[PDB]
Amino acid sequence: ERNLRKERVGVVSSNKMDKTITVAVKWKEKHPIYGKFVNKTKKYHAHDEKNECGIGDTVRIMETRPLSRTKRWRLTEIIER
Amino acid sequence: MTDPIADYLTRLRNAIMAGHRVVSVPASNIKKEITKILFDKGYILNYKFEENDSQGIIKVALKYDLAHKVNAIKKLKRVSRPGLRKYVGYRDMPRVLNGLGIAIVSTPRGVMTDKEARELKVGGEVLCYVY
Amino acid sequence: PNGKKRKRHKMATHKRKKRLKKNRHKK
Amino acid sequence: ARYTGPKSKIARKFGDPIFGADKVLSKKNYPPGQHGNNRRRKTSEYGLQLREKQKAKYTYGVLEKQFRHLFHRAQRAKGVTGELLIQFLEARLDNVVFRLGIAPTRSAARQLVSHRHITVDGSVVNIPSYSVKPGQVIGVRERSKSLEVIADALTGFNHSKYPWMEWDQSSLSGKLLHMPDRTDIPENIKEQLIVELYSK
Amino acid sequence: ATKIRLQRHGRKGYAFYKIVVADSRAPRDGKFIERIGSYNPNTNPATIDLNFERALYWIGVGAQPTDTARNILSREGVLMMKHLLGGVKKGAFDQAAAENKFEAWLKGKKDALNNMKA
Amino acid sequence: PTIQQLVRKGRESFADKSKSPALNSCPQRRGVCVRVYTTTPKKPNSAMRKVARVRLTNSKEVNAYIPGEGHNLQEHSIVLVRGGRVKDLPGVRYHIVRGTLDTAGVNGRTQRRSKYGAKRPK
RNA sequence: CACUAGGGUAAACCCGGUGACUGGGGCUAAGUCGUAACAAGGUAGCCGUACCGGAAGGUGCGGCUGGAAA
RNA sequence: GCAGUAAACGAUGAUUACUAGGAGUUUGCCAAGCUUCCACAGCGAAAGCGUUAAGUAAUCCACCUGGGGAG
RNA sequence: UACCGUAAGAAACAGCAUCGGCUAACUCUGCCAGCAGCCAUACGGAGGAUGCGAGCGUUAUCCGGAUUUAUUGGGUUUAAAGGGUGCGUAGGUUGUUCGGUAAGUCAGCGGUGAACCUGAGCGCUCAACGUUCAGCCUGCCGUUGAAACUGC
RNA sequence: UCCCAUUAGCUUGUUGGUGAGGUAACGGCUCACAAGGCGACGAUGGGUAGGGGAACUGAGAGGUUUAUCCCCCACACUGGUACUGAGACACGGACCAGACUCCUCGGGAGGCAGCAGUGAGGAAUAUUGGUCAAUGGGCGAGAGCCUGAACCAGCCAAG
Ligand SMILES: [K+]
Ligand SMILES: [K+]
Ligand SMILES: [K+]
Ligand SMILES: [K+]
Ligand SMILES: [Mg+2]
Ligand SMILES: [Mg+2]
Ligand SMILES: [Mg+2]
Ligand SMILES: [Mg+2]
Ligand SMILES: [Mg+2]
Ligand SMILES: [Mg+2]
Ligand SMILES: [Mg+2]
Ligand SMILES: [Mg+2]
Ligand SMILES: [Mg+2]
Repeated sequence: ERNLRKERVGVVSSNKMDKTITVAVKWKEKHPIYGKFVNKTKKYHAHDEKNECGIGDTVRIMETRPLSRTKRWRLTEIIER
Repeated sequence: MTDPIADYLTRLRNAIMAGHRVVSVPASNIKKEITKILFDKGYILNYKFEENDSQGIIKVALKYDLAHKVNAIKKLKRVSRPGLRKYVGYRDMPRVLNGLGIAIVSTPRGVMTDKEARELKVGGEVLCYVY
Repeated sequence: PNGKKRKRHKMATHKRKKRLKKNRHKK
Repeated sequence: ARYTGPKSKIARKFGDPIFGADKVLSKKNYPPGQHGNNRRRKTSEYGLQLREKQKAKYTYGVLEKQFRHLFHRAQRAKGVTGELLIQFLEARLDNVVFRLGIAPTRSAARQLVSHRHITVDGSVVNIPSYSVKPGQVIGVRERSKSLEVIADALTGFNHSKYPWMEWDQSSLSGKLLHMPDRTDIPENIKEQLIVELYSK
Repeated sequence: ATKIRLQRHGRKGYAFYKIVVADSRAPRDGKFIERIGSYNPNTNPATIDLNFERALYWIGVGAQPTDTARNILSREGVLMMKHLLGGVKKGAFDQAAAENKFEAWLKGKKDALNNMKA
Repeated sequence: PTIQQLVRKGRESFADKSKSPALNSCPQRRGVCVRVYTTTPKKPNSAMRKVARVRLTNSKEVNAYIPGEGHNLQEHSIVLVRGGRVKDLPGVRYHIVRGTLDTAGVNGRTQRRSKYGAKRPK
């Protein structure tokens, strides 16, 4: 009966932080004017308590309360290595 | 090669403009589907698939009106090019020549024309306009 | 291929080069 | 505002005596001014469209803003634009009174409407541009049913032959059956020219 | 507190009111939580349109009506304790039959004779 | 251009410029005449046009053409300046509003009176 | 005792103004000196570069035809 | 060793596929791979281009938006 | 709403050589002017006529035709416009076929999105306007499916 | 979710961690190891602007502006600090520091971006008006009191 916090699927881009990782999520969609489908990425900052992620692994993250200054996500699961 | 479908349309258009009776194209699955649609709608006289050691050859025999020496096909236009892909829903399916032409469209139910696409209520990628 | 079009540019180039050659050696 | 100028000038300028019957239209069939009846210089198609529009306006006593709004209404409505415009022009209260014959001229009908001698559905209506709908009853007000001018105008009007108007002399009133067709309307206005002029 | 009141919405000389549920601090014709009816006082029958279920719900949760809104609610029959009855049930008030009370009062018509014999 | 080129750069639009910039989008302006002089038209036209150098309230110098037959303008006269440029005259892109402030209406006019600030004759 | 608005100091930056004097440009007429281009425009023209002349310009070197004649 | 310009021109960016005829010409065997002139369809405002396109289409890059001021 | 007695208290402004609807006389640099231009079918007055009309003209500002920034929807031999020529980084595009996935794409369901604006009424004597109801929600979000094409 | 690359590097509480304090509340929010974070998918800096729905305009795509109307934000001579309070940028509150202005020899006051006069600036925009009768608001057990919100009237070629 919860309210279903936001979830994202991305690729780890950095792990050189104490229990914090950077996840890049990329996608395609059409240009607002010219209609061409363009690539854009968005970076995140997620909490990893166990430090169980390397670089380039496909991960799933969930939205949480503010855990730091610009750190609003936690690592739910790892889909690929 | 950058756009095999546009190349197939260009081969057909050039053969029509030159007045040829038969045009040979390298074969592909989507090109075979387009040739089948053209034959069903009555734009080409006949077609034949040849499976040689290469990818194969589509041999198309064009249709000329002996009464007026005019080909059955007048315009062939590629819509969704590699540099700009176009997708429409079934509600916004294009109408070609005020319904007197066809719009070959690839849908999740297969490759068909805008008429059956509207009937089955499925959208997809607008391959080309023919009239 | 009228000719006046190139004549105007030729005139402008003459004036600019004369200006530069007069300004040289003066500081 | 109202035109309230000389009428024989407009009658002679347009040829057709749109303001009824007059003795002046004979022996004088030239537009007013010192340059009248000096042949006829070639007037353009735009000039002809303008003269048709002016003929309609002077016929029905309508100024340009109201006429443009009437054209907009006809364009919005469903049917032929010109036929709808002529129907809307004929559906005005003063025109309806004039067709019922309560007053001799359209200007007389407008004066009666303005001075409140005409009732619509039992209530006094004094707006000359009031749009009469079919099924309504337009009659003389009870306090003015014995006016000399109204009695004279109705004298000799025992015909009341208009198919889209039913006249009752006992109640001194009349009713509108339906909107007449343009061919049934007895006006020589070519509405097509006005339509193209206002749409181009 | 939450209130039931009227917003003036007609034009000059012709007032038309929109019966809304709004916070008391809101502007008179501004923000409102919900719209529950309309009120036309110019007509002699004093035209009223009201959403009965929503009005009853707002009264139940505790919206405080203004004087005129309370009068309108009473006229429409929202103000009742038939649901408050803890010792009875199916207590059909049927007061709408008496509240009909159709006031078909009209005026006689008189005319002036036109004696213009000249 | 290609769709990728337009995505990278896009198109550019340039706003136009006012035909009478010294008005600063005001329909008219107030000014003081510096010198009221006479000028010669271009080659195909021969006349002696009456122009005034006007200092507007926004500290701008303009050349304003005085229309009508005769005028009472001198130096240090408060006038109203509106837009409008004369074809043969080069550099004169403003008009003096007759019949307002110091400048009076054109005497003896009967037609086009409102364009020259002439009252209706009794 | 820290914290700080505000004050003084210095610098350096940015934005503006004015200044003896000294340079282009636009527009209008036409005073003066020539005739550079348009015809093979009377030395074919033009492009780049260098030097030189009251000015249009001239000459050297390479290029082009958007040049006749042949 | 600097400098980095040109009527540095086919005044025509690079790839890919397709679409008539004539006349010459270089190279290894009729035929490529070139290199030059008339010329169908088509294109173009016209002069003209025309399988070495300025035709039919697809991909990417460069550039233009009245003249002068002013490169 | 009603009664006295009264046409009585109530029309101007801009055009008139072509485009453009409207014409001749008297004057004459003065001028006019959106353009073609005119020093008189164009300047000023007179008589007429033509637009509009309690307004009519002028100036200022914005939008459309204007495709004059062209995704829809323009171009580059000579009109403005191919970089002197290559190699190459990021980026953009990717022959054919089989099998997955479901990011793009398609479809279904649900939520969300005053006043104004669109058909029908109702009330303002009509109309502007006010008001009610049907027709727009054609964006965003959530959740279920499809697998032809693009992506992996 | 605007322009400038004739703005290419920016950052040291800055990015993360441990703990503590603090707050209605999570948090470098603050305070006592590691070197990370953001950047041609435009960081940083400079310039300009309140943002939407409306409105206007166009066949549409789109473009212009947010005058009146509604929603959100910011502000109350300029800065700083708080107090009171459920709630504070405190719009008819306070303290301090500035500048300006006014009335007084010890000093004391004001802030016109609430409504009406007036002056100035400008091409240009009105009454030092009536009433709380209606709607809304504050307080009161209610009657009621107050309300320059509001409803009206006046002026203005005036859409
Ligand atoms: K060369
Ligand atoms: K592929
Ligand atoms: K309190
Ligand atoms: K009150
Ligand atoms: Mg020279
Ligand atoms: Mg010579
Ligand atoms: Mg020579
Ligand atoms: Mg020499
Ligand atoms: Mg070049
Ligand atoms: Mg009117
Ligand atoms: Mg050129
Ligand atoms: Mg080249
Ligand atoms: Mg407190």
